[PDB]
Amino acid sequence: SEQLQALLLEEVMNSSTLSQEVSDLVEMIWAEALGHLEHMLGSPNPPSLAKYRALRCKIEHVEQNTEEFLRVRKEVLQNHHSKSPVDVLQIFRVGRVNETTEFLSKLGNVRPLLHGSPVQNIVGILCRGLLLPKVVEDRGVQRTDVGNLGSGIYFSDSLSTSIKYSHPGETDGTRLLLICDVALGKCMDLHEKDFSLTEAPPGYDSVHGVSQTASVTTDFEDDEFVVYKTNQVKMKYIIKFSMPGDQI
Ligand SMILES: NC(=O)C1=CN([C@@H]2O[C@H](COP(=O)(O)OP(=O)(O)OC[C@H]3O[C@@H](n4cnc5c(N)ncnc54)[C@H](O)[C@@H]3O)[C@@H](O)[C@H]2O)C=CC1
Repeated sequence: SEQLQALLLEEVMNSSTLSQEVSDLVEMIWAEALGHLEHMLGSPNPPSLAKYRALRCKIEHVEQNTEEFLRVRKEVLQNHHSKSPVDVLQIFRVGRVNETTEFLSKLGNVRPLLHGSPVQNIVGILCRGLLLPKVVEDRGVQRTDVGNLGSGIYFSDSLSTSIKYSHPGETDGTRLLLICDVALGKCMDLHEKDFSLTEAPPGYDSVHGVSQTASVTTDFEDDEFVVYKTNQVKMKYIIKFSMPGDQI
């Protein structure tokens, strides 16, 4: 029978929908989340198509010599005011199933921004999107429960800032940050902390903590961009990078 032969070929055609670089990434962030849960509680290579399908998130490797790679690499490094050595390893286009249709692009002032996260959050971030934190209300609100601009989703325009939240993973020591389209809308500039915010001030859609300078002192070392609605955010790229300062 040739119906037998046709189904084995269809298996091959299904498996190849996952590239090698994306399959590697899926296993690493999956290894990192499992390794982290295991550690909380004590205790080439075949395709990991089941793990990738469970992310419900499309991931395409962008090749190191293409126009897209060199441009997006450039944009990531554009505001690296630390001048600390960074090796942009890999770049991935990312697409969540519902993110593209719920995005509030019509607010205007859409900017691409950086969001750093530890590696063990990445599987959850790809499956669910960036989520709002839970607001504290039954006990006193503490500064370990709240960003310095309240209960929102935090971005920066600077790779120097993102490096403070993209910690090296225990698996392979590399760092991940996200590049997101953020619908900033009417963006209010702030020079002082405000832990109590749960939405942008009246008439504004987002908030900007202005980074301190010699002329203008502020409460913010870094530039922070904060939105308070998950649909003001659309993930676009995953960036894998490393820092040699990190070795030895
Ligand atoms: N996160 C950043 O890249 C930046 C953070 N900041 C600074 O950091 C503070 C806020 O730190 P954050 O870690 O951003 O916020 P946070 O203290 O509210 O922590 C929430 C964490 O949950 C993660 N997360 C969000 N949705 C998730 C999901 N669906 N699954 C799994 N994990 C998910 C985020 O990556 C984030 O690290 C601010 O006070 C400011 O000083 C400001 C600029 C950029």
